[PDB]
Amino acid sequence: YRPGTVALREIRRYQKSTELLIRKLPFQRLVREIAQDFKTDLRFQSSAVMALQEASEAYLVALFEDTNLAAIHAKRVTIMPKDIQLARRIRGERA
Amino acid sequence: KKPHRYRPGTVALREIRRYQKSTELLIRKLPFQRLVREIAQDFKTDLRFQSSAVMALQEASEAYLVALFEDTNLAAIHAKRVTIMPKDIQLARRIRGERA
Amino acid sequence: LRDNIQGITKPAIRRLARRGGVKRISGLIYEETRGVLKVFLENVIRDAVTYTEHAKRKTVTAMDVVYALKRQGRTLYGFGG
Amino acid sequence: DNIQGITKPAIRRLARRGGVKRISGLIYEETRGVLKVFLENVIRDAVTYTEHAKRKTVTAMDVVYALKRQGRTLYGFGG
Amino acid sequence: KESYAIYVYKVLKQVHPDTGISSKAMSIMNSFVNDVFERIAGEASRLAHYNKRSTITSREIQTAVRLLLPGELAKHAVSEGTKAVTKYTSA
Amino acid sequence: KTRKESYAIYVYKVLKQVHPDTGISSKAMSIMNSFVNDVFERIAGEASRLAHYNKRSTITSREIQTAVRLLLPGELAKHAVSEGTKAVTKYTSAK
Amino acid sequence: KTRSSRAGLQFPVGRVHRLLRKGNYAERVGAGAPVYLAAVLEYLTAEILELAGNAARDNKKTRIIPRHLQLAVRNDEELNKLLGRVTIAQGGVLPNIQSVLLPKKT
Amino acid sequence: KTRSSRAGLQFPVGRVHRLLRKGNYAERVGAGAPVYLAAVLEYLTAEILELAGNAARDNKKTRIIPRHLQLAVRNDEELNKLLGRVTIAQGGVLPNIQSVLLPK
DNA sequence: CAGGATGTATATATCTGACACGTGCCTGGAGACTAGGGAGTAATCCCCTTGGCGGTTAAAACGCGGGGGACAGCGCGTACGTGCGTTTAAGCGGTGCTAGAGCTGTCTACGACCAATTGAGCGGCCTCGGCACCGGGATTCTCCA
DNA sequence: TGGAGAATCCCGGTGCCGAGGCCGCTCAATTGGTCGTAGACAGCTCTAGCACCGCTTAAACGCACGTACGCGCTGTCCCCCGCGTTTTAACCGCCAAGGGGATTACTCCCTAGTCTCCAGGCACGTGTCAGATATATACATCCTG
Repeated sequence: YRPGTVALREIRRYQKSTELLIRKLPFQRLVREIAQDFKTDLRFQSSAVMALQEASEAYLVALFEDTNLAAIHAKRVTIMPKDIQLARRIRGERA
Repeated sequence: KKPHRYRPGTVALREIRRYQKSTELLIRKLPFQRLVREIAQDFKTDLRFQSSAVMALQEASEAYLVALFEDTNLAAIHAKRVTIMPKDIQLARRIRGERA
Repeated sequence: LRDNIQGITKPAIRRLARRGGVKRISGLIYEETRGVLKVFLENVIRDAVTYTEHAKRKTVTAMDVVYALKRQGRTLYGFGG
Repeated sequence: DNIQGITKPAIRRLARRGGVKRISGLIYEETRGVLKVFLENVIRDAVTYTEHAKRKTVTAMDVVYALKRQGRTLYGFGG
Repeated sequence: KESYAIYVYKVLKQVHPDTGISSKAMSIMNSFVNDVFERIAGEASRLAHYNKRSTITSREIQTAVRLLLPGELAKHAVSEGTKAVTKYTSA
Repeated sequence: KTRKESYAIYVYKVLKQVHPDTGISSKAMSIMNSFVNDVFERIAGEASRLAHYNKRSTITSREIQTAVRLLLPGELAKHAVSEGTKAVTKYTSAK
Repeated sequence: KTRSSRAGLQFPVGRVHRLLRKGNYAERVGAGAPVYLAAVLEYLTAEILELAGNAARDNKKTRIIPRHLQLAVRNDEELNKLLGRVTIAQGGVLPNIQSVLLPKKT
Repeated sequence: KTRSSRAGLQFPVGRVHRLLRKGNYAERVGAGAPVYLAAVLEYLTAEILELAGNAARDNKKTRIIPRHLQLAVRNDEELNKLLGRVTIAQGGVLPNIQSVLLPK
């Protein structure tokens, strides 16, 4: 069993890549079932739902990078959701 | 002991209560006036200032510093600590978007 | 009905955190991260549905979504034209 | 020289309002530096606001719109 | 040299008929009301610009206050405003 | 049928001006298009803001170089006012 | 008569109309748009001095200092989410100390 | 002839003029304002496209992909300062790894 | 628990200058009146969105074993903290002043409005080669004996 | 240390569809003229900023010491990482149908713009009382006991 280095190996595999990360049809069903709340039998466009894809990816990797720096300040390599709480508190979304 | 000595932390609690109670002036304003005139003639000399202007920048700096200091405080509690380090305020400046 | 928000998966979250650059990830962060993404989707999608509803439209084109992320200053490129 | 005029008990009072008991000794000078960066940006926007409309003095309206440009809008001084 | 003094003063007299207000708080009030004024008017101008509709009217500003304020206050202000415009178009 | 207005072939000409052996993509063309009218929106809106400050109906080169003072970093801005003054003097010297 | 009295509102509809006319938002202005403007701003200031009068009432003063404005904005969650990026002048900071900040064992 | 050739520019003085006319940002305009606007957009597009060409040529690429313009913006300080609150479509992420997570 | 020992909430005596009311003069607010193009409304057509099924196959779910990080506890060094005396220059009062912001007025040039004129520009259709993909070998480094 | 293998980098062919490039049509760009209307500038008014001077005085400044918190060490436990088999369900290409976006065409309303009258809103003056300040007393803490 090969420990540790495969994590940094896929770090380097994913930081050069440009492909999409959330698989698109779960997200497509998600935006359908959340837009069912506001207005029923509502319609979409493919460019629009890729726009939600791109915005969600950019926001989430910004969140995860801030979480990494929170963990480095915590003297930990493991991320824990109170770092998510701090990173949302930083943007003023919580307070 | 014969002379009264408050243990540390309690008078710190007294000062945070006393300073969150009131809205009185905090940063002393004439060194701030010398500071803005210093920066003003650093850019372009023979510039004049209004009093309402200088209290406007003074209150804006007060608000920015109390928000930054509360955020770096809660970062210090997040670091399993009760003291703020400079690396806490480095994290505050980096995370808030003001540095990167 | 269904789960839907559980339609996204945990290896997708390891990919997303792996673009951010981590090494070790806790197993309890997934539900909270899904909730964060859900309320972010709330904050964009509400502006999206009223922007669709204003202009006699029941179909969301891309451009009003570009306006929706423009609204809170998280503007996106490559779709405004 | 006068940047050091923002004194250490004033930073202590600011920390007491912000919510801190224990402060470090290396805090205050770099706090003065980042505060100076903040007034650098605000004063650049204020001086180009002053110079655009041909006055040689700074009122309160233009520094309020300068913080409006910076996203730190302030009430109580017009605008 | 105009302000928003006496309309908000008699609004305060209508809601809380036994209180006063200092000049600093009135400056806070005036800066608040003109700030939300230019915010909501800029959103209305963007809304008129967006869908090549060069006239600003009640439906567009209704959508603008849908965007500006969060949910509960948005429905309350929208309902109060349409009852006000219904009273106006009846009168 | 209608005229989809874009800025594509113009920066194609400036691309062949600066780098004669590089192509463009349609997607890259979309980020270029969205970027250029986005800067146009902020520069013209902030010029409108400075027009409304001075209570004038007349807008010209000087509040727009003040807007280059505002929404630009310093050295890029002073290169930009140099470029703008060079272009407007080349225009105004055309007898 | 006045359009404010015709709509039963308080803010001047004609003043709002000409300020939005000369604030070059659009070159065509509809009829009920300044009425809707006046209604939503009077609703907003109704909540602001509602909470301000309450905060003065629990502070045994009758003249409103902007401290009462600060406890008006920062205590309502929806209105704090709306206008929380706005700095209120001489408003102070709320009393908020964490539980791991005060000493333990009473 | 045209105002683009009279100003020695490629961006349209006439079209930028007409857009800012019916974009009702102000009641009336001078003559030098669309020339100035065309000049500053020309400079910013030329600078970003030069950085994108450099980012293409060290990666031996001749068709410009969004990865290259993301390299153009995020590796330059004043482009980070002015392009701060944006999202680049299909552009990836700047490589940055902390030395703590690096082994040994 | 417990007693004393201090900072602080309360309580009325008092004083003052901002706060709200009154006056009236005046510039926007409203009523009346005309007109024309923006948009309401309706009808047409066609992109383009949704649905759905089947072969393929990459990716997810789950189980297992372990080793390295998260955390609890500890122990020792000194960093501010608290409180005293010490030294400083902010702050109120008071006044001289002068410098530049604002109002008034008047000429003027340039920019919006209109018509007419035409090629820059933009969709449409054709062509080729840059690069993604299939397949294979050379190169690194990582972990086991 | 030496060696096995697991992925990454490079290398070559290829086939395609995405980008380049040329083409025909037309709508916005341009040429030219007018008229008025904010802009430029100058002259005057005067407000608000600037600046020395002393005096009491709050507040900064400096130091001792001590304590309890910052930080390194260590040990333990179990939490994820990593691999592998089984399972999941999504990609793509295909075919059908229609709701709704997009455009055109007509008509009328209501909103831009002028004129005229008028009153509400704002500069100015005011006298007064809510709240700042003061000092003695209860009370609610904390620290050694």
